Amino acid sequence: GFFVSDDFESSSVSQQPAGWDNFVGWQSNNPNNNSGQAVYAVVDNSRAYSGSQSVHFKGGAAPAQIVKALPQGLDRVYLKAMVYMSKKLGNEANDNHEHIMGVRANASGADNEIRFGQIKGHIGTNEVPSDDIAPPQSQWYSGPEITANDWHCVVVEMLALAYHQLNAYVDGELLHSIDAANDWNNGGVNGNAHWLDGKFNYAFFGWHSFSNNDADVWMDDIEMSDAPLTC
Amino acid sequence: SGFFVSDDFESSSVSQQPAGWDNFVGWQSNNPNNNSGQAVYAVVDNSRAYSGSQSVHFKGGAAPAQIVKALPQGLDRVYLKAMVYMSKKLGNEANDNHEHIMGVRANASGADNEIRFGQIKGHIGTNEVPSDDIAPPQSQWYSGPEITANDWHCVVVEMLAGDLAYHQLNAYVDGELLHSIDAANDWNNGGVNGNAHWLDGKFNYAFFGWHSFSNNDADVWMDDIEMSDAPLTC
Amino acid sequence: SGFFVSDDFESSSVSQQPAGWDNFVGWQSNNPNNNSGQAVYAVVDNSRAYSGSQSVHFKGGAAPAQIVKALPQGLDRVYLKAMVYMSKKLGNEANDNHEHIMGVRANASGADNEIRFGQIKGHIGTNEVPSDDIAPPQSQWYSGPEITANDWHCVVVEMLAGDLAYHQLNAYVDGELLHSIDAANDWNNGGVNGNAHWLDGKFNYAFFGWHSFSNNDADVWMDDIEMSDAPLTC
Ligand SMILES: [Ca+2]
Ligand SMILES: [Ca+2]
Ligand SMILES: [Ca+2]
Repeated sequence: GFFVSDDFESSSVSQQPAGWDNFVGWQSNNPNNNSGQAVYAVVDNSRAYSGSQSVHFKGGAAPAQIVKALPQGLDRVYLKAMVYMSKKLGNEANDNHEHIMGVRANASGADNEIRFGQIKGHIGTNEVPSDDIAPPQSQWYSGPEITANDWHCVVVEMLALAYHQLNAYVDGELLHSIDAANDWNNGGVNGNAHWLDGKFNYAFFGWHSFSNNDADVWMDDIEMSDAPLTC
Repeated sequence: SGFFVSDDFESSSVSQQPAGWDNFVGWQSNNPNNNSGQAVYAVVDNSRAYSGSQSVHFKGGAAPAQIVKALPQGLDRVYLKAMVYMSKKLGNEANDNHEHIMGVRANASGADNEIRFGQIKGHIGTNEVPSDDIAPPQSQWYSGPEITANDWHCVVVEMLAGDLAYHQLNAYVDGELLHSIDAANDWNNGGVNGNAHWLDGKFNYAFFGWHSFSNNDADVWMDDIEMSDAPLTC
Repeated sequence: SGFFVSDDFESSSVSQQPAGWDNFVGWQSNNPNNNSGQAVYAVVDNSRAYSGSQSVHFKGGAAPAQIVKALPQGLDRVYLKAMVYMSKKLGNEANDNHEHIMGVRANASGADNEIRFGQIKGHIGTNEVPSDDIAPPQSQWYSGPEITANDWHCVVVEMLAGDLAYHQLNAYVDGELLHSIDAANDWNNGGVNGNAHWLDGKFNYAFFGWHSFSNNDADVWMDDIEMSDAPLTC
């Protein structure tokens, strides 16, 4: 059923992209989301993958994200974006966690969500409110890199099944998967095998760091769907 | 049940209609003039192949070029599989009407009662006649994944009737699910006129080749064609 | 008094045959040439795992890639368990002859005296050799449940001999019973040439890996393998 795409060609430069809500500076639908602020998510022609327009996120400790509501009753979600980042993800000393993409239950907070990006310097996933992280600690501060300053196609597949799954592809290669309790470091989201329940109300993209890293991220050619996407 | 048939085209004599198949060529069932001296045709070729030295080559367009085989009676499902090499892409194409490489029909005599898999409106997808419904819906037209031109692709179409409340179609290309039907709202124009059991009566013939309703001429080669009432995979 | 062994493959060196296992690779018992440079092999791998960092990877096909462990003498019953990740499915598939992931054999030297669990004629099931009986019966071929490809599945096979009038096999995947033998008529040809005690002599070795008699090459990973004369858990 469900499909949405956005190449950002329809939006006006310097504005919040048409059709999207925001999570900017810790506020849902921050009235003050513009490029004159220090944190923002706006259409740019500064750079793009398709056409002349992409979205530009400037954020850090404070999140800069666009948000879209998802229809009720989804059994799976695929999120796909072309992504260009001022810093790399993965194989990174002294990272706590940082994320570019995810799904959340309630628009008003960042406290109940699945966050895809890196955890402990490996590509991976943080679930809140449990604050579990995957993969487990044997793998931290290593593994594959999403390089800075090049366009990457990122696909996250989330399937909700006896154990809910997540798979994250970059440039076609599978860099991260969750398929059992033991893929979480701290036991598996406090014992919940159906850990994506309640999570599929919103999809979000942009940048949020809990490692105090300020970043510019551009994204383009976003898709979400309840059927497989690929690059 | 247990139905399975395979053809690698290795046994057939070059430049002839593959042995064992009927045709639908130039709008005629078992056209008697199916060779390379016509404008549309379906013949064994040794110039390109996936398996061995031989494939079937289809040249057609607005006029269909197709090989056809009857099915057993009483099938609850059909799987069709082919290695496919196309002179033009399917999918993500401006201003397409619809074009198909593969499908099933009720009556060999015409092309007016069938399920056609290929693209509709420039998205990989499915056309049912005579309702003329198409899927997916308009919000996805002229976009989505491609079956690229000028490369070998494994194509699998799965059509499930049986005891399903809603009949299903799934099309895999090179392992990846590119197109699915599982509810009335997968159709653009309602839902094959309200028929949840939309594959009923359709499983009499299976056909392969090329037929465009966008007036696009094409060369398709196919090889390692398979048909079955149990799953096929690449 | 009982018997329990498990292997999570965490102790073993990557690219080596797992520590403490024998092999049956390329139709040779304890093939000295078992590494990732050969076309067929069974080795510890770190690119994929269920538990920890390590699992065992089999690459094989027509030629078997298996790890083998002796079982103690005197057993009345055997449970095998593996976490299994396959590059192709088992069950519900057109045109299969038979393929197996798991089993027990009477002697290490050969593949000719054994119980083979996997699929038979495209249903999940069991082949006994040398009788070549297969279960379930023909009624059920090319259908039924699947072990899907490209996911981790817990496979438990229970084989009960002992004082049963008719020896039994039960195969669970992810908790669901997918295959059962408890009478002569569960076999297509009436039960291993009239032998009600068809596991007799079979419990000398357990093996795990891949072997196809349908000419399908595959990559399998397995992990958390257990054997026991008592029930096993997922
Ligand atoms: Ca764009
Ligand atoms: Ca051929
Ligand atoms: Ca392990």
